[PDB]
Amino acid sequence: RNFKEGSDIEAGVSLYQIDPATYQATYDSAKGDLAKAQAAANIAQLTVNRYQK
Amino acid sequence: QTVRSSFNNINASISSINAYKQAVVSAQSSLDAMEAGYSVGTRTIVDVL
Repeated sequence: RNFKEGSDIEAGVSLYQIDPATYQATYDSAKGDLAKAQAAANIAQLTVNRYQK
Repeated sequence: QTVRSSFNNINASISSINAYKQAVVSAQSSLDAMEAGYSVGTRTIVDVL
């Protein structure tokens, strides 16, 4: 729990931090793919730039 | 014969240059094709060589 029970809480405020294991892990998932996704476009743009010249 | 011998030669000779002269042009950009492709490094330098 992030809070003192009965207390006054702001909106969008973290209250209970829940195990983000499968999640932080999961978050890693798209991360590499993002890392890998961008990787492809990297070359592609790397190519396009060349072809441009 | 000799009259017709070389008179052909020169003309065919003419055709020669026109081919290679183009052909030079062929290699010419061909070189250029390389350098840019190497300049951008899309390709090796060896090719340019």
